[PDB]
Amino acid sequence: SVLKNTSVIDKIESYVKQYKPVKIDASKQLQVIESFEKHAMTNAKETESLVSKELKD
Amino acid sequence: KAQPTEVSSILEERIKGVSDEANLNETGRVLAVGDGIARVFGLNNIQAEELVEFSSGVKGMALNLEPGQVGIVLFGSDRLVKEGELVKRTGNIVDVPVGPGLLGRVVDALGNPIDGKGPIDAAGRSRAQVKAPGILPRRSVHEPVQTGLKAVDALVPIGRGQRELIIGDRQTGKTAVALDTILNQKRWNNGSDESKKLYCVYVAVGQKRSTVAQLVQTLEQHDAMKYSIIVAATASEAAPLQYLAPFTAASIGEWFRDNGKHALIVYDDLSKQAVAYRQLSLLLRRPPGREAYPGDVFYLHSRLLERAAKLSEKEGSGSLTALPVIETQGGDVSAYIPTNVISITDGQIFLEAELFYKGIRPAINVGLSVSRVGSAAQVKALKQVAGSLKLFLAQYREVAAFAQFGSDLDASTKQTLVRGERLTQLLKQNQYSPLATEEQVPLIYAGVNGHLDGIELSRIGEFESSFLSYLKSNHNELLTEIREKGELSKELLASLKSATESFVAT
Amino acid sequence: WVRYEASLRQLEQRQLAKSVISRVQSELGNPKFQEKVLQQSISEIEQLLSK
Ligand SMILES: Nc1ncnc2c1ncn2[C@@H]1O[C@H](COP(=O)(O)OP(=O)(O)OP(=O)(O)O)[C@@H](O)[C@H]1O
Ligand SMILES: [Mg+2]
Repeated sequence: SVLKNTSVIDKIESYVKQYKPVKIDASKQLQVIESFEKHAMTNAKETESLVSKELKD
Repeated sequence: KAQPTEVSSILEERIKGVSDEANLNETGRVLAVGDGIARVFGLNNIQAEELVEFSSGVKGMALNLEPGQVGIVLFGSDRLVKEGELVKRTGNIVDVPVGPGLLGRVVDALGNPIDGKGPIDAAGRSRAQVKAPGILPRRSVHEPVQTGLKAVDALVPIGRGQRELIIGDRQTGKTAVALDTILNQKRWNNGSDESKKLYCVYVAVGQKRSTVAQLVQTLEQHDAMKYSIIVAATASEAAPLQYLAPFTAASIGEWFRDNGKHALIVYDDLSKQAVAYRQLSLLLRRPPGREAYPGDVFYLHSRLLERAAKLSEKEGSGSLTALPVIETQGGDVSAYIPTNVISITDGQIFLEAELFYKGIRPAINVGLSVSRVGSAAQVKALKQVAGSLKLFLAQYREVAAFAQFGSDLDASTKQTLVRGERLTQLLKQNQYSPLATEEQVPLIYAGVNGHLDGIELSRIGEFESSFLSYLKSNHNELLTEIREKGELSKELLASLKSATESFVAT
Repeated sequence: WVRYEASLRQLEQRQLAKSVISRVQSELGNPKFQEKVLQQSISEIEQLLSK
């Protein structure tokens, strides 16, 4: 309303509203992210099993 | 835009109505006009210091009321005035409009909107020469003004109603501290608690219009113009306007002060006020005093500055803090106006070019920079709870007191040397970056328990920034607790010490 | 699109300034200067008669 010669704001306001759903998130990592973890379980438990055995040994 | 056309039509009709309701006979006749001066025969019952209108349309103030003809200064140029011109009398002493619509606007000495954003909504109209509050209707300064400058906060405290002078040389950073304080007040100016609001009012006497344009662009960029008012008296304006502007701004601030609010006035470059008064007095053939200045420049400055005060609870417990600026020629503080202003203010903030070129960006000469108020008008978190923030003044005096003449004797001297130089490198800050008390406290507290172990001098700055990060992340509880309560409790001291040593080990 | 409107405000007043030049040039070429003295005469009568 500060502009008495508006003529574009409704177009611009609609332009914001038509692109109001800009873009979704990208949660694509659901197979490789845990593959880093599957190596993480493998090596950590390999280490933990060894150190637990060796500390008593 | 037809609306301004009928607005102007009704303007012209009330113009006629006002003009043809005078039937004056004491309207004087101009005898002679000088360089912005006009002696006039007439105005038998003119009051002193009273405004006038010339038939051309230039305003004038009644300084000299000698018998017969009257000494009139000119608010503007003597361009349009001649001899034998009828001089209209206002009927009232020179006045300036006051009100809350001033915020966000730029006006001139008289108070006319000069920014070009329309008229001014004024809640009242106060005098330019009002009496300072008496001995009783006032209260001592206790609430501290948070500058955002660590060297100006933890070392030279200022508060509501005091008078701190930024004494220094040209382009040393005199306006920088003032604008930094104005930006820093935004933290509480955006809230609802009116007892903590600090509206800013700023004078520009003599500075060129380009400088004030850059300045106002600055305040609007950081979104501080909404609570600031700028009065401008460029060197292009006549000497009377420059001489009058600071008084009008003082009345503007006194509006807030008497209405129970809190405000801050920056008397920027009050010396050109003195030179404009010199031009006034000399052009009026008033006998000069020392080095061609008018005698009553001390009274001029006293009456202007002492209007700033901290009111007591009976009248509303309002406040008005003066922040004058004086520039000295070659560091000569023995000069007349510098001596008067150092004797008139409630302390000073010395800035010199030598420390500025030494790297110290604030360039605060802690040796001379002193405040007449210490513990009073200081946040308690930067006080006895921190312990040494009661006595860093002595520490920075002694570290300067053993630089080479007090050469290092034993390990204590080496420790004090390292401590002092690390601190001086720590107090450095950059312009346009105000800081807050809750993160002042950790940095200087680290300056007592582990500062010599800082990671070499050139990398103590990111040390302080990373300390601030390590306390804003994972340690926000400390910052909060010290920012609402304003002091450091015993368990709070223990937690702060633990955090400081934890990042020291880091 | 706001300061363009603001500049539209400022420029519009500027041609109104030269419009006054067209207005004032119309003011100087009239017999009203003869008629205008009667306006003072009736006005000054209304002025002092109030007192
Ligand atoms: N903390 C700072 N960091 C960087 N530059 C600074 C700092 N403080 C001041 N300066 C610089 O110092 C110069 C002078 O500062 P400022 O604008 O405050 O002028 P001043 O001392 O008020 O002088 P003048 O009377 O000429 O207006 C400017 O170039 C400014 O950018
Ligand atoms: Mg400056």
